[PDB]
Amino acid sequence: MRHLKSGRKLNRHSSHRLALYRNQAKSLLTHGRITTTVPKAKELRGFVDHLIHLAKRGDLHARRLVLRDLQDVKLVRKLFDEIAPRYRDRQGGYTRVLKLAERRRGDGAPLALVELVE
Amino acid sequence: AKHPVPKKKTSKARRDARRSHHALTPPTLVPCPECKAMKPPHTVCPECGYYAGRKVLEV
Amino acid sequence: NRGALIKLVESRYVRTDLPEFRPGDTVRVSYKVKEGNRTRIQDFEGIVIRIRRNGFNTTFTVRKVSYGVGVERIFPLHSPLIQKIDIVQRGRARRAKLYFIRNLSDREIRRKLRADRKRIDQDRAAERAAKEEAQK
Amino acid sequence: MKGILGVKVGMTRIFRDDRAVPVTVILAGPCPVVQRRTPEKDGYTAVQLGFLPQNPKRVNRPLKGHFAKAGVEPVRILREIRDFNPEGDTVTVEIFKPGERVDVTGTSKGRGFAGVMKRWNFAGGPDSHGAHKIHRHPGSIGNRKTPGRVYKGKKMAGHYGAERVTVMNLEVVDVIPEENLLLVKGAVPGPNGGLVIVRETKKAA
Amino acid sequence: MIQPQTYLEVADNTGARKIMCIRVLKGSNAKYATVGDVIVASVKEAIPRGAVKEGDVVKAVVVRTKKEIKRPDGSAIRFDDNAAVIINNQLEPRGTRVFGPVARELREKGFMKIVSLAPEVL
RNA sequence: ACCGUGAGGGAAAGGUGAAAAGAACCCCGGGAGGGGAGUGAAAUAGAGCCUGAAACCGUGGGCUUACAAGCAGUCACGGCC
RNA sequence: UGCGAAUGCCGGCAUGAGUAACGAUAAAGAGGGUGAGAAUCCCUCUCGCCGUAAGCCCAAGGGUUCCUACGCAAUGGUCGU
RNA sequence: CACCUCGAUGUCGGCUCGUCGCAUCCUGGGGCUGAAGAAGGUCCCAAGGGUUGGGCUGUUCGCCCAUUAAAGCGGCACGCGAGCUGGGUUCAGAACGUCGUGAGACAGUUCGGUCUCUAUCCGCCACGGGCGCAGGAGGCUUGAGGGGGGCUCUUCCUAGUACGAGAGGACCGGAAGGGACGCACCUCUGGUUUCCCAGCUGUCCCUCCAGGGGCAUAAGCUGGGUAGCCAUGUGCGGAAGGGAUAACCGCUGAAAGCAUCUAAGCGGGAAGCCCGCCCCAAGAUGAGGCCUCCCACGGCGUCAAGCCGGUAAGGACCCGGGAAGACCACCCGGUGGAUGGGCCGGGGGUGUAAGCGCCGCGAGGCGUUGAGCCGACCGGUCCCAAUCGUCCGAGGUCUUGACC
Ligand SMILES: [Mg+2]
Ligand SMILES: [Mg+2]
Ligand SMILES: [Mg+2]
Ligand SMILES: [Mg+2]
Ligand SMILES: [Mg+2]
Ligand SMILES: [Mg+2]
Ligand SMILES: [Mg+2]
Ligand SMILES: [Mg+2]
Ligand SMILES: [Mg+2]
Ligand SMILES: [Mg+2]
Ligand SMILES: [Mg+2]
Ligand SMILES: [Mg+2]
Ligand SMILES: [Mg+2]
Ligand SMILES: [Mg+2]
Ligand SMILES: [Mg+2]
Ligand SMILES: [Mg+2]
Ligand SMILES: [Mg+2]
Ligand SMILES: [Mg+2]
Ligand SMILES: [Mg+2]
Ligand SMILES: [Mg+2]
Ligand SMILES: [Mg+2]
Ligand SMILES: [Mg+2]
Ligand SMILES: [Mg+2]
Ligand SMILES: [Mg+2]
Ligand SMILES: [Mg+2]
Ligand SMILES: [Mg+2]
Ligand SMILES: [Mg+2]
Ligand SMILES: [Mg+2]
Ligand SMILES: [Mg+2]
Ligand SMILES: [Mg+2]
Ligand SMILES: [Mg+2]
Ligand SMILES: [Mg+2]
Ligand SMILES: [Mg+2]
Ligand SMILES: [Mg+2]
Ligand SMILES: [Mg+2]
Ligand SMILES: [Mg+2]
Ligand SMILES: [Mg+2]
Ligand SMILES: [Mg+2]
Ligand SMILES: [Mg+2]
Ligand SMILES: [Mg+2]
Ligand SMILES: [Mg+2]
Ligand SMILES: [Mg+2]
Ligand SMILES: [Mg+2]
Ligand SMILES: [Mg+2]
Ligand SMILES: [Mg+2]
Ligand SMILES: [Mg+2]
Ligand SMILES: [Mg+2]
Ligand SMILES: [Mg+2]
Ligand SMILES: [Mg+2]
Ligand SMILES: [Mg+2]
Ligand SMILES: [Mg+2]
Ligand SMILES: [Mg+2]
Ligand SMILES: [Mg+2]
Ligand SMILES: [Mg+2]
Ligand SMILES: [Mg+2]
Ligand SMILES: [Mg+2]
Ligand SMILES: [Mg+2]
Ligand SMILES: [Mg+2]
Ligand SMILES: [Mg+2]
Ligand SMILES: [Mg+2]
Ligand SMILES: [Mg+2]
Ligand SMILES: [Mg+2]
Ligand SMILES: [Mg+2]
Ligand SMILES: [Mg+2]
Ligand SMILES: [Mg+2]
Ligand SMILES: [Mg+2]
Ligand SMILES: [Mg+2]
Ligand SMILES: [Mg+2]
Ligand SMILES: [Mg+2]
Ligand SMILES: [Mg+2]
Ligand SMILES: [Mg+2]
Ligand SMILES: [Mg+2]
Ligand SMILES: [Mg+2]
Ligand SMILES: [Mg+2]
Ligand SMILES: [Mg+2]
Ligand SMILES: [Mg+2]
Ligand SMILES: [Mg+2]
Ligand SMILES: [Mg+2]
Ligand SMILES: [Mg+2]
Ligand SMILES: [Mg+2]
Ligand SMILES: [Mg+2]
Ligand SMILES: [Mg+2]
Ligand SMILES: [Mg+2]
Ligand SMILES: [Mg+2]
Ligand SMILES: [Mg+2]
Ligand SMILES: [Mg+2]
Ligand SMILES: [Mg+2]
Ligand SMILES: [Mg+2]
Ligand SMILES: [Mg+2]
Ligand SMILES: [Mg+2]
Ligand SMILES: [Mg+2]
Ligand SMILES: [Mg+2]
Ligand SMILES: [Mg+2]
Ligand SMILES: [Mg+2]
Ligand SMILES: [Mg+2]
Ligand SMILES: [Mg+2]
Repeated sequence: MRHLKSGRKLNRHSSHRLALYRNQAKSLLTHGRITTTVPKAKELRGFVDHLIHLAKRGDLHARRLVLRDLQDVKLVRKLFDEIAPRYRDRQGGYTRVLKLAERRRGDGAPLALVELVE
Repeated sequence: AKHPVPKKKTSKARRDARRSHHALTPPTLVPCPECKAMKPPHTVCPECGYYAGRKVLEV
Repeated sequence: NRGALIKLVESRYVRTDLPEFRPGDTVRVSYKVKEGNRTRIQDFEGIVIRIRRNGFNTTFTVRKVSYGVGVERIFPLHSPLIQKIDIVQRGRARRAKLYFIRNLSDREIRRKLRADRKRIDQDRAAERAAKEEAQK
Repeated sequence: MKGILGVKVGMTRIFRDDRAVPVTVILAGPCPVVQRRTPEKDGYTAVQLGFLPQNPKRVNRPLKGHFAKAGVEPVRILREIRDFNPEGDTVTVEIFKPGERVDVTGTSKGRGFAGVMKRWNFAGGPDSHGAHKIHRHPGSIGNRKTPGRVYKGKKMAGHYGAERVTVMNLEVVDVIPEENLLLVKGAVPGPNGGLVIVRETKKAA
Repeated sequence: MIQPQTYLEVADNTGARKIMCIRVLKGSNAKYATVGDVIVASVKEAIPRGAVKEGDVVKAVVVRTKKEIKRPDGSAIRFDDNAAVIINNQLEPRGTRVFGPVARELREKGFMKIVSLAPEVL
């Protein structure tokens, strides 16, 4: 039945589902706004809200933790020094997800927008 | 398993009644808050989507 | 609402009167038994093998060898049937549940489980402290 | 035939008299009777009840301030206690004393589309030897030319769960008027947070 | 939980060592025997010159189970093996002297000689 | 053509108009296609072109059908067009 | 010289049905580009797979498939710039 | 026998799934007994439910072991291969005995031997869409009619009483435990828990060290493991009761002065029947009822029903979701808002992070530190998103009888 179960598999096994969320994080933090399909988006929020929040912590530990998923040192600086501060007085909700009215043509997919909040 | 096969060609009556649910629904649309055009709701418009956040710029 | 706070209200059966312990360190629990309409307090003492934490109705299991047969007893940690529980020694577990001892049970477990000085030292020192600090 | 609405809260164990006594605490809040039925206007006898006071007004236009004790109109009104004609308005858990036996209706967790074998505890196919893709399957459904069809009750897989279920003769272990709690042992149907109605038993009545 | 085919340690001095359940005597159809249940067993391993010989069909009572016994007081016990005591049809031990702990459930099922003869009753 | 290693096997496929006069130019369109314009006696002769049947698919209209059950018709009465 | 039957022959068009399937479970994501149109083309980044190979060289066999410009009706199991 | 089927009605046995019959194996009720009691025998009523696990053989069957209340017998294409098996039979290989000069052959034996993804209709399990239910709506519910269910044992008290020389040992009445089956549930017990924590190996990598990522499966391996789904785990079910009956036991009672349970009557009398329990249920077109809402516009049809446009109560749509779910449905939210996500608190799990200090030549050890990390569980909080909107929806047919 799979009742009161949290989190989507999206038609891919675990390690690929990881790599997905990581590769969406690196991309989102990089461009500040991104277009994915709606469900991949709704599921990216939590993944980076946590990635950001740990940058708001600032400690070396908290960095190294973010470095596990995002993996690139330069991005982490941009996360820690540039991005993180803008949210310092924001408790939660560092990402917006907005649905686009255009259906991707040729697979039919509903699209959305994912941007860092401000 | 053997090979189930249809026993009788189905009447034009019958397939056409099968299809009695097949008809489409028109897309549900609402007038754009700013722009003139129609947009399906809860979606950033193809022209100048929203206010507080930063819409995809057609502006 | 207060779904859990209601079920958490539900206990006037929690009890604070019993000691701290973790897996790996050995204890002795005294337990009311019937034994034919009479009543006895039977003691059971061995290593605590695991602890299931649910809050009220957490439970913990104790293992010992008895007359050449290992035994495990599982006690509800809040049971009204537990008179007292003494820690007879402390030990350094290294992980949450140690079932792995079942297939050792020999000298190899007193090597694997060597006593935990940090919690021993803070027992004596806590017992010297509370002893000295009650009277005067 | 006393009855009262409630919601399954959760389960625990109670330690009564050196015994465990697993219990399901259901909260049956005050229950503001909004209608009565009479062999005059209705042709039988019951009380409407009403429960869970919320909404400010989602209640919209059809409503009762006719019995007006619907002041703070309740989300779920689920109603008939059948032949029950209580003292005044507002039945409470005062209704039940401990050691009373009770039947409990509730809504069984939905399993959705469930195989035979879990619907019906069928045996299934062997997992080896011949095998060939029938492990979880029903088997024969019929005979041959006669009757040449399938019986009208025939156990098969379909939606299973999410239905009315009344487990009977439950013991009331405790009742806590303070917070409007009530404690029964065991079986009571459905999810925590779901609606249950709670009646006196049919062992005697 | 013991069932036919299950091997059992022999917890007394009769001279059987291992017995294997062949029936559990409870109902018409009972599925498993537990602590305090009588079973019928075939004697598989036995010590020379015993009261009992390899191959004998006999009655035993189950004094220990690898699967935990649950008590009303909310607790449980479980032992490291499954063991039985060989008994006669009047249902009393065929031996003098049982070995190792026995479950206290026996007293409640009416086996007072064995709980008595038992070195420890848990 | 195609099929067969090979010997060998072995098809489908004709018709605008008297005359190309084979539709300049404009419009929608990426093109395809079509709408006007024009040619023609005729363009549902427009090149997927003489005639253009039937099965088949579709749009519009009339009568009819959601408590009836059957080789689907037939005989009778009644309604609506 | 008259067809309704020959599991007849040739052709056409139905039914099953918007059903099964779209051909290895190595795996994808995003940004930018181009264009009438982009999941499917180009370029960057990130992720995954092969590595006694799923890389490279030779012989058969194939016979222009090679390189480049313009191009998308059809071929491509979707799309296609 | 040779009647349908040779332009194909797959053949034994098993397994799965049953359903029916009663000539009843058990349980319930009975009569007779060469029935002391207990225990049998035989025959009558009774089909509600039950009717075990193994050894041997392809076996059905049978024999046997251990039990049991019992280990029923039949039918349904010797029920069931578009459900499975494929041991047997029943192609082609090979051998034995035997028969035959031979090729070969044998209800003789032996070893081996391709069981076909896609369900049109009926039927069956589920679930929706439509219309109807003559005014439309939101609630609530009656139950015609269906379905489910229906088993049984031991012990104890009565009472070592009745009965019996004894040995043995009731009825009736009451009590407590079981077995197997059913429905539900997850507190406990016990599982899973694909990334919730930890540890470990080889390699490649980021960034040399420290730290960490990939891959080693679609978890590399290993030790654990919340919620959820679960049984081995827990709760509850069989009834009670009411009625009518079976065989049977009787009353009263003739025909027939007697007699007779029967011909007129009546009373007892079964696990069975009808109710009672649980579930579905007004497509119950015989479309039921109660509570509450909105209202009896504007025009053409000057009329039998209507019609068009907004409307009204109300709905939809769209969106955030859900122990609801294949889609649909159902339920909860939709800023006058705690619906999901984030954050925070708690629970919970892992089991004392990294960094730094100290001890050791070192692997390492200690402290900081129950640290750090931390899905789902119980809450909190408008930080992100449920914005803004759109559409549909009665104005009530007539006859007839009773009211101001
Ligand atoms: Mg879910
Ligand atoms: Mg897919
Ligand atoms: Mg992997
Ligand atoms: Mg197959
Ligand atoms: Mg099939
Ligand atoms: Mg709370
Ligand atoms: Mg469900
Ligand atoms: Mg089931
Ligand atoms: Mg199985
Ligand atoms: Mg298989
Ligand atoms: Mg068949
Ligand atoms: Mg028939
Ligand atoms: Mg006894
Ligand atoms: Mg050729
Ligand atoms: Mg002209
Ligand atoms: Mg023209
Ligand atoms: Mg013409
Ligand atoms: Mg012409
Ligand atoms: Mg001509
Ligand atoms: Mg023509
Ligand atoms: Mg038409
Ligand atoms: Mg009818
Ligand atoms: Mg009609
Ligand atoms: Mg029909
Ligand atoms: Mg078709
Ligand atoms: Mg189909
Ligand atoms: Mg399908
Ligand atoms: Mg498919
Ligand atoms: Mg492919
Ligand atoms: Mg593929
Ligand atoms: Mg290599
Ligand atoms: Mg060449
Ligand atoms: Mg070629
Ligand atoms: Mg070429
Ligand atoms: Mg090329
Ligand atoms: Mg090119
Ligand atoms: Mg092309
Ligand atoms: Mg294509
Ligand atoms: Mg014949
Ligand atoms: Mg003849
Ligand atoms: Mg034939
Ligand atoms: Mg045929
Ligand atoms: Mg056939
Ligand atoms: Mg009979
Ligand atoms: Mg009898
Ligand atoms: Mg007798
Ligand atoms: Mg008799
Ligand atoms: Mg029967
Ligand atoms: Mg064997
Ligand atoms: Mg065999
Ligand atoms: Mg035989
Ligand atoms: Mg048998
Ligand atoms: Mg049968
Ligand atoms: Mg026959
Ligand atoms: Mg057959
Ligand atoms: Mg087959
Ligand atoms: Mg068939
Ligand atoms: Mg064979
Ligand atoms: Mg042949
Ligand atoms: Mg010869
Ligand atoms: Mg032969
Ligand atoms: Mg033969
Ligand atoms: Mg072989
Ligand atoms: Mg075979
Ligand atoms: Mg049919
Ligand atoms: Mg419907
Ligand atoms: Mg009824
Ligand atoms: Mg019934
Ligand atoms: Mg007595
Ligand atoms: Mg739990
Ligand atoms: Mg559990
Ligand atoms: Mg769990
Ligand atoms: Mg580098
Ligand atoms: Mg290193
Ligand atoms: Mg790699
Ligand atoms: Mg590594
Ligand atoms: Mg690799
Ligand atoms: Mg791999
Ligand atoms: Mg585990
Ligand atoms: Mg009578
Ligand atoms: Mg008389
Ligand atoms: Mg007389
Ligand atoms: Mg009579
Ligand atoms: Mg009677
Ligand atoms: Mg009964
Ligand atoms: Mg109902
Ligand atoms: Mg109705
Ligand atoms: Mg109605
Ligand atoms: Mg959903
Ligand atoms: Mg709503
Ligand atoms: Mg929230
Ligand atoms: Mg903890
Ligand atoms: Mg440390
Ligand atoms: Mg040093
Ligand atoms: Mg926490
Ligand atoms: Mg608030």
